[PDB]
Amino acid sequence: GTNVNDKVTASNFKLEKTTFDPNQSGNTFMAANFTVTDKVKSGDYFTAKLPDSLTGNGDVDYSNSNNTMPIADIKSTNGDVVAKATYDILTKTYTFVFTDYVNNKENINGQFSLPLFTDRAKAPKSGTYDANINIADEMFNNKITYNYSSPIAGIDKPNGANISSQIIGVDTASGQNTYKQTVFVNPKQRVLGNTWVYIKGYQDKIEESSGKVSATDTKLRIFEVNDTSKLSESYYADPNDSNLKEVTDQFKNRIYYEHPNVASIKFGDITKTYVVLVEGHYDNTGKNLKTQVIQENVDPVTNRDYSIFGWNNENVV
Amino acid sequence: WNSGSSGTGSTG
Repeated sequence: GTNVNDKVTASNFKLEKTTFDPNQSGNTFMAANFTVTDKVKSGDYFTAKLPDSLTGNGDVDYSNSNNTMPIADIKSTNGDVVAKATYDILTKTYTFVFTDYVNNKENINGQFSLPLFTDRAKAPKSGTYDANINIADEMFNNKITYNYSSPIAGIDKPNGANISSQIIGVDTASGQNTYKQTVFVNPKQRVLGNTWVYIKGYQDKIEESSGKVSATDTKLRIFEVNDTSKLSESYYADPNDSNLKEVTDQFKNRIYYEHPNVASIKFGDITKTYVVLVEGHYDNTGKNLKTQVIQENVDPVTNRDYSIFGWNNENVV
Repeated sequence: WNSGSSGTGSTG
């Protein structure tokens, strides 16, 4: 079929919300009517192209589904399906392919409503971004403000436990049940002794989470951070970033699976911030994926002043 | 053991 953006016009475009916190499940929606201004055929299509600051999938990962996100059928004003839809993750583009519906009609009107999320990689810091959206080769301009809850959290003491994490990818479609999670260890970059980090696949009750953390279910990569001021607030973290120095190999014997659904990591005496990239799995119970990361340590000088800090995450499976 | 952070995405 042929690209018919030049025959499709979108109108009364709306963004539901233009300020939100993607670290507390903030998101938005775009809505629009569209009308087909000329004869189009079944299999012809128009597109919507998202800007740097947005994604159509958010924290749902489609890398195990050909990197393509299924989208609910587009309806005509009369309630029937006018087009099949998919969202391409790489090009951040929705493709709406007209069905046989259009073969017998003129004056075709429809409408769509689509959730929108931050792009944690391209909008890694809190602030205001352009969010200009291209529908059927027309711009609909917007500004978006992300107030990311800060990943920099912990006990308010110069020697206190401090750590946070965020689940930034859950594969809900393929059946493989994978997830991606970024953990910042010591984001305050304090001087800490006998530091231990625990990555749990549950929070308080093990049977209330689909999380599955074990030596066969979980892979960890650990990075020493060079310049902490370049770390994201979105929790996005590129393992090939030169501001990170991988030290996974040096941890081959500092990682233990001593308890059910928990990875224990022996950081020891540290003076740096670390990034722990987690690749996990969750089970088939239908339960929410709840996680909890815990850091405990002492004062590196006196070995006293013990502190512990914990951080919860939760995404639906 | 208990401050918090949450994500959001779409299932299409």
